[PDB]
Amino acid sequence: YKLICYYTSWSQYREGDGSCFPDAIDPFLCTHVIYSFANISNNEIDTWEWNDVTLYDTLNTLKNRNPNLKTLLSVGGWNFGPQRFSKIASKTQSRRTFIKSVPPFLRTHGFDGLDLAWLYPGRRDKRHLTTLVKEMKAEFIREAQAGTEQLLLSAAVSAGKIAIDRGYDIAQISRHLDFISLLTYDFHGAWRQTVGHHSPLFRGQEDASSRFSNADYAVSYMLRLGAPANKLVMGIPTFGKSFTLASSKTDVGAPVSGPGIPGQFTKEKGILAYYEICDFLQGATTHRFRDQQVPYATKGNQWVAYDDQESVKNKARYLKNRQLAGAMVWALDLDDFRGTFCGQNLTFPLTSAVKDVLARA
Ligand SMILES: *[C@@H]1O[C@H](CO)[C@@H](O[C@@H]2O[C@H](CO)[C@@H](O)[C@H](O)[C@H]2NC(C)=O)[C@H](O)[C@H]1NC(C)=O
Repeated sequence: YKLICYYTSWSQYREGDGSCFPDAIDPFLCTHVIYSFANISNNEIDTWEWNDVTLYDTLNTLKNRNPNLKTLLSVGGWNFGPQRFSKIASKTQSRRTFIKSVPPFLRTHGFDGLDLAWLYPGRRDKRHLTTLVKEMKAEFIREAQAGTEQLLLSAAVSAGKIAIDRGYDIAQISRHLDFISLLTYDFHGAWRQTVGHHSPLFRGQEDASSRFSNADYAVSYMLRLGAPANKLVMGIPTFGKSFTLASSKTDVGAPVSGPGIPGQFTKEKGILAYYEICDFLQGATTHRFRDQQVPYATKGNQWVAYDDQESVKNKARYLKNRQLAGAMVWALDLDDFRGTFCGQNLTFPLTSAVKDVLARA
């Protein structure tokens, strides 16, 4: 059982305790850590922050304590135009150039693999996505000839029925990637003038206009399209989505007037880090969609949908009963990495909850 954990660069700039560096990652916690979003320039992989080579270095030193730990660099991200990916993948010259530039970048900075986070390819991109992965992997194989451990290749895919069918030839890329991370946590977000939970586990017999909007359907589905379970990794959130209530309605379907107010540390409407939620929770009313197995809090005119140790251990058992390759946790830096915000004196509480479940049978 794999536990792939993302670490975002931009989490270093956060003020107060919010600040986080590779520096603060428990080396034995995850099996795979991923540095979040490298860039591409002149059709070549490349850095993003002014200090990535230092942080890269910082992260890969963890491997000196846990020789089994593995690391990867992710490409793309949300602040990276898909157009950009698209343009690079459509021209066999741009693509082959980008590709041939990856292995040496990684070898240089100590990485064991590359992670493609092309955030949402379109109908006109399937054909090339399949290529990129193919050739990319063909390169990675041609280079192990150099007498060094073959590089890993993974992709972060969406979990939206329509998004998938639109730009993913799962059947194909499934035999080239080393593993696939399903983004099972973006089944909502304010552009729905109503409240709702973004990372539910089950459809929950009560509302289906979004039957295909839950981890369960997402997995059943990928499996049918052809992706073997031993390469599928379920994504688990470590943040929560927030909305500003438009009325005194808290119950299912309440009207929303816009996203939630920013967190004292993550400063960003719509989102809250777990350790911020921990602070939010005091004086909040906690409820739980029993049907879907996930909680949600409420305070004043703030409605927050999030995952707690329970819901998280819950999903963890799920991937297990479906015999998947493992779990994926978005944002090590959004969890309580200091272990000083959420009651219990435990560091990385959520990520740990998953690890303990997977650690069993
Ligand atoms: C990622 O690399 C791209 C491409 O080199 C950078 O985008 C360039 O921005 C430069 C300088 O800011 C502009 O003059 C070019 O017009 C941009 N080209 C494109 C395709 O946008 C981008 O700034 C880099 N991003 C980071 C974070 O380093």
